Amino acid sequence: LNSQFMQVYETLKSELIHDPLFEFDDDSRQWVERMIDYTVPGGKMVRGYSVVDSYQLLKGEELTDDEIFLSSALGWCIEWLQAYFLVLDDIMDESHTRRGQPCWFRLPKVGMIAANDGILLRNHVPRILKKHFRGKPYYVDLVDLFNEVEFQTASGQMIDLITTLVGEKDLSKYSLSIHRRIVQYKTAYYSFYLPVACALLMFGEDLDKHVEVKNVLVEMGTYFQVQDDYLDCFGAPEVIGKIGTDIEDFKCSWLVVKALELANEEQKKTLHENYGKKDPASVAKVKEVYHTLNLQAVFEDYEATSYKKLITSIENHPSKAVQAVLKSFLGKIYKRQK
Amino acid sequence: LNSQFMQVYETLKSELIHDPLFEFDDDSRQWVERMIDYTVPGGKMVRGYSVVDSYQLLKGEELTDDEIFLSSALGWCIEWLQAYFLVLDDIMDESHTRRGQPCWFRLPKVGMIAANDGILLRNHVPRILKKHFRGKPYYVDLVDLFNEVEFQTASGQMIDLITTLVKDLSKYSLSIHRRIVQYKTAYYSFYLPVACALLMFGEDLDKHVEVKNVLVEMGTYFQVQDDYLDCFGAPEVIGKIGTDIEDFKCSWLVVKALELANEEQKKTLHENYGKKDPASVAKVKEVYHTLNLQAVFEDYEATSYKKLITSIENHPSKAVQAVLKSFLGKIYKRQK
Repeated sequence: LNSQFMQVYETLKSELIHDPLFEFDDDSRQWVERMIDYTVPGGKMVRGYSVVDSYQLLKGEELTDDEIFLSSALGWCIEWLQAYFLVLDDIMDESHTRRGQPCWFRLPKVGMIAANDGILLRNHVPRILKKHFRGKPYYVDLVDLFNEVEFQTASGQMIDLITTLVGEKDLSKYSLSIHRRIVQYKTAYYSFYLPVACALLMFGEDLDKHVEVKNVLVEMGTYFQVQDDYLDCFGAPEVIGKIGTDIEDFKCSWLVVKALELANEEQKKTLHENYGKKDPASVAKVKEVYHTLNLQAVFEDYEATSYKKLITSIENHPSKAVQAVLKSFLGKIYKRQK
Repeated sequence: LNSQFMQVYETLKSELIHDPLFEFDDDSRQWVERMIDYTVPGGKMVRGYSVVDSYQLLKGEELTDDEIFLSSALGWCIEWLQAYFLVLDDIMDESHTRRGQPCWFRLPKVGMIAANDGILLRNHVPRILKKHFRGKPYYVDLVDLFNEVEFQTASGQMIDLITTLVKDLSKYSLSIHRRIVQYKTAYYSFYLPVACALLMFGEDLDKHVEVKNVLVEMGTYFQVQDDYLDCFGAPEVIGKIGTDIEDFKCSWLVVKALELANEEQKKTLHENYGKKDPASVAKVKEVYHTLNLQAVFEDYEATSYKKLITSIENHPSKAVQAVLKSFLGKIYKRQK
């Protein structure tokens, strides 16, 4: 159902740039169409896809043309929402590239106009919801759902920024609790809960009755980001497709907060003196501390322990349909190498 | 009701920093509370308060404490929404001060974090709506209303940005100016507050396209007045020195000048519009004076007022006429 998913993108984009709520001309229609094409469909679309996959698993049989369109539409709302956050994040972080191209705000003719473009993208989400879902009994739930997850994501970004940018760098500002809070609100609600929540609402379910599903997905999304933190330092560049810079970038990574928790006082001193320095020798001393502390084994331990909990929680769920949704998510990330 | 209005702000801000949807701690609660106080309540609050006034005028009687709270809360949603756009506008335009203080993004401990704070402010609007209106039969209409007007406003800002920033004056035109002021300002400044009051009053907005058209027209007129005052208004009254000519703004003045200018006049405008040089700024104003744009604005004002007064007095509802006449009287022949 890939070609169709992409076809749904083309239809939604075409609808957006002929939106009756706004008086377009040639230049403004061109501006938005190009902005959408640049910022929205350039990724792997895993979150988007997941709506269609999860919905298929809920039904148990093949989808109608309408179910494929509707599930893909919600998938795209998620991708639109992510694109908006990423456009702004690139601005705040002074990034240079994303998805193999200059960041939107880096183009000569875009500049800080990118900030309002990101805002436009966010507003595209209710336009899509209104066009195709306004007659559904669960319309209000979808609208509330997207606002709430957007709120949680913004709040997660907020604590990430103030933890890692406000004031002096001070590695003691970092901790496991803060790391969890950041990862949970910033990524886990929109990446893992949102897709399944979309599928559930479309299936006719009541989210008030699926808190269990939400809690598992949040846990899973937390595990997912720990894996990412780990891979940034220990994954092979030939496999993960980048050279990690979390150490240089003074990131609140699971690795540094774990190391801080395990270190003695010379190691803690080494960390404080070398973490966040763009220097290859300082980076090496950090990685050396991680090796000495055996962080690989600690992570393998965490991963083994997290997997069993998730599996246990999933199997304990009364719905077999839900289990198949959850196990599919757990399966796409467990022991991944990128 | 002014004192109750500010009390509502305190209640709303308190709810927002104890929101069970987010896991606040002391640091993040202090961050958000300070950010709200800095960015939201520092203005004149005309738009926010106009929801309370409008609802009052619809009712034709004293308000209950609940009506005072609900209409203020909607008023504050509008001020929160505006505050979010202004935080972002300051960043994009690289401004230095606003409301008598450095722009939020200019503070050394804030910087570009201001961008995500603006986003947080936007997300506070549905938090407020849901907390206080979830059980109202017009809840979905409120949420849709705010989403729609946010969309229009961001689209208006979009054409404002691309018209001015991406260079010749020939691209400027009367219809582009209309589109900019309509979408960027008129819907959130004039329609939105009345739409809020109407929904609270039990009305169906599908039945009020006429109210919408009038308010959008009134908002367009408001912006033209604003463009006029930027160049011809008294700084001693306006409280600033206009720089629209320097800023290369698609002002109503410049597009009217272009509509009327000869080849000599047009070449001068093309030569000097958008120059910081006070010599070039004064060259533009002289053209404006030669074409008698004062009398042209005077004619547009008198014509606009008569049309608006006419549409208002045709309205089937005398309570709605009171709402509309109050907005008109708030802006007619204003000097700032």
